[PDB]
Amino acid sequence: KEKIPPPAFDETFKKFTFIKMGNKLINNVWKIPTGLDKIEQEVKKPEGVY
Amino acid sequence: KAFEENVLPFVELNNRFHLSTPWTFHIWRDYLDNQLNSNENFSIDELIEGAEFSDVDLTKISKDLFTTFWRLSLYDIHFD
Repeated sequence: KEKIPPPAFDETFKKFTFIKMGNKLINNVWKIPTGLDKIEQEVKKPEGVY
Repeated sequence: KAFEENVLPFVELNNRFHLSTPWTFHIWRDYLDNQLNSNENFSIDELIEGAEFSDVDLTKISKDLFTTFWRLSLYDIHFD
C-alpha cells in the first residue's frame, strides 16, 4: 500500500584532479624544467673563475 | 648528414658553453677527416671553419702548427 516513485539514474561521470599523472611521486619528476638554457648559466666562463 | 643537425657546432660549443678544448675537438675530428679527402674544393672549406678560442691564445703559438696538433689523429702519423 505504498506509492513507489520512479528511480533517478545518475548520468554524471566523475571529475579528474589537478595531478595530470598518477602519483605525486611521478608527477614531481615531470614538473622540473628541461632545456639548453639552464645549463648555460653555470658554464658562464672558466677563465672568469680561473 | 644527420650528425650536424643534432650536435652543436663548435663555433658555438666553445663560445656559448665552455667545455674545454680536448672535448670540443674530440667530437669533430672524424667529421673534418672525410671532407678533406673528398675533394680539393671540399678541402679548403673546413680548415677555415673556426671561431674564438677561450683556452688558447694564437698570439705566440704559431697557428699553422698549433691547429694541426688537434686536427691530426694517429691514423696518419704512424704506419706499418
